[PDB]
Amino acid sequence: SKIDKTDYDRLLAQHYNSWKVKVATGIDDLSEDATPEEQQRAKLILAQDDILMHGNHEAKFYTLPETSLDGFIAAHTQ
Amino acid sequence: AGLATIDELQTLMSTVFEDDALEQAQLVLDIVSSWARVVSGQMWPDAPANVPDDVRAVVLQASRRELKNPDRVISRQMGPFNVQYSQPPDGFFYPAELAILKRFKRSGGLMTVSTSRGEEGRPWAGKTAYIRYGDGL
Amino acid sequence: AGLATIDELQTLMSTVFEDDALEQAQLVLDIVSSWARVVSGQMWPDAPANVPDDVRAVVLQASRRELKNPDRVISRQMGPFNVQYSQPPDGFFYPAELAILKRFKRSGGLMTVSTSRGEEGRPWAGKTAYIRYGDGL
Amino acid sequence: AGLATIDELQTLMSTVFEDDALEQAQLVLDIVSSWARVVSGQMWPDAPANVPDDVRAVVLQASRRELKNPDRVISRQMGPFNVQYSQPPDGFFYPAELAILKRFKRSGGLMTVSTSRGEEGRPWAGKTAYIRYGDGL
Amino acid sequence: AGLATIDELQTLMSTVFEDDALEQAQLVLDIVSSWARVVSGQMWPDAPANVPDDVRAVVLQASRRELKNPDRVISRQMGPFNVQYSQPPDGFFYPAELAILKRFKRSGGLMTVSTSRGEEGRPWAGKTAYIRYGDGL
Amino acid sequence: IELPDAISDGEVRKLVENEFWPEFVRRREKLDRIAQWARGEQPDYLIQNANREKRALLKLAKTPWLGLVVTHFTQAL
Repeated sequence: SKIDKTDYDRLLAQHYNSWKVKVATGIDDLSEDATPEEQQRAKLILAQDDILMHGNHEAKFYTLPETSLDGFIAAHTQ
Repeated sequence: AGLATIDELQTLMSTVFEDDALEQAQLVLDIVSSWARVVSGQMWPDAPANVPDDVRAVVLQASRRELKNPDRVISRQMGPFNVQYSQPPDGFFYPAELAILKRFKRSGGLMTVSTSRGEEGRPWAGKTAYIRYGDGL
Repeated sequence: AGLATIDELQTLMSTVFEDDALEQAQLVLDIVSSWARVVSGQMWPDAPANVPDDVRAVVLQASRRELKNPDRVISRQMGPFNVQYSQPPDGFFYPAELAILKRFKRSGGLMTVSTSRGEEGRPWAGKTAYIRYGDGL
Repeated sequence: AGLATIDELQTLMSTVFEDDALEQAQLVLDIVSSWARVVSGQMWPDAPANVPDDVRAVVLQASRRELKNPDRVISRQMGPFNVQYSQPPDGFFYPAELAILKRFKRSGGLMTVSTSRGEEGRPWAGKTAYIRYGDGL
Repeated sequence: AGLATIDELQTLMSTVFEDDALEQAQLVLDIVSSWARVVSGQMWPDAPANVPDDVRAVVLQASRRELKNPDRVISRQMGPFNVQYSQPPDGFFYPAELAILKRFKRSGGLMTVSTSRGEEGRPWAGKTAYIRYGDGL
Repeated sequence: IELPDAISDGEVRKLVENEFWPEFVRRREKLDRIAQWARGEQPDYLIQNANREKRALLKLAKTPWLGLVVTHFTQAL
């Protein structure tokens, strides 16, 4: 049961927070004609060539570090 | 539009609107109701039916602010009499009023946008090449 | 609505409300009660029955502040007489009043939102494939 | 162009425009409508037909500011009478008004540009060298 | 040059230009049109033909500012009458006007310059040494 | 498709054109596709048809791997 609990904890860490979450602050909200969860296929193009830019000097782009995902493997091995 | 009526605004201002002042007050109230509707994000189809007390309060206060001074003056004096108002907010909806209005927004307001790498995706290249070798079940 | 009544407000202001002043005071008190209700998050079905002394104090003080000056004037003088007020708070309640009002909120106010990765989840793909090989117990 | 008409502006200002004042007000409204259109990014072919209440409020407010003072005066006094205005915005719209004007923009406004390394690309160097060795199917 | 004409400027200023005032206004408008052209980067061959409403608004506003005060006076008074303008723009335009003018620039304005290491390059040292050993096809 | 007991001595083409040729083509298209897959050009689940540079890079990355495995298996028999 402890082994399965450790595996479940590792899966929870990997499935929910395992990538650097890109967030933005300072930009406006309620855009796209006050989106009532309509037309969810925004399809905002984001690739290596694409460069994000906004018309506001107060806009800040932050990143959220993810779990290192190293202690779980050692715990499961133990 | 028209979240609030004109009688309660008249009682709040302790005055009665007439001639073009009534029309001006109605236009101001409709404008402020539109601002509150776009800020909150809801529609309120039946305007003076549900219209929670929070949005009524916000629109009444904003209309009173607009009527008191439309040019957003700081200090105004006429000889011996002087009066100096506080700092006007960016447009209407003082930050507390903006926070109250944004209550109706879904979740905590941290809405996200689904980005993409300029790809459509065809999840069938490899599955339709299988040839039926059974009984057709 | 109407957390507070009009008699104690009259005693606090040491004046009596009449004509449209009573209606204006009642409207202001109802607005302040609605704001306190939405800030605290509770409902208070029987308004002037439980109505703890903290919210009564908050609404009475806010109503007095609004009655004294609705335009949030900083300095007002007429001839020889002059008077200057402090900085008006954002919204209706001072930060101490807002902190007192937010007491009734559950826990310490650090409420969370349950996020998801756009997945529904089917915890049965692998369990229903088992064929009963026993006595049916 | 001309998102807003002249009658509602007259009601808002509680005055009537006549002679060159009417023409000046119409020109100012056209300028403000053009600025709002270019800020939002939309076209609004039928100008006074759809014209949501948000852009009507924006254009009416900006026209009122432009008519009240075209020189962006901070403080103006003539003898005993004195009046001081707030800080004028950079454009015809305050920063709060700009965000709601930018609401109609697609997505959250974080539009991107597709860069390149100065290369055209020829994804056929190696495929056309194959010689048909089958039945031509 | 001359993106804008003189009639709409006269209507905006509610005055008629005559004698050297008309010539001064025309010269100022030509200067402003040249500055807007150089800021935007376009040419506008037929000046009063396409001339989008944005640049017309910008040039009319700049002409009005220049005519109102060419010395960039902050506060000016004569006797009882006093007036105090806001902070004048740096060259002619506020940052919002400059941002609107720079709309016509290609891409987002992040143009680049192709640097080099002081080298010409000869991509043929090794290819022309091959001697034709075939049929000349 | 159906299995005919008779050999259709005088009407073999009639049976072929309506029972064998459609099935033969249906199998042939899949066999040709898998043969093309074997000799490089792996199935591209994601392909960008709007950018020429991206398409060229994707085509340049089509490393043949299954063909190598097939050649290795068939050269030891």
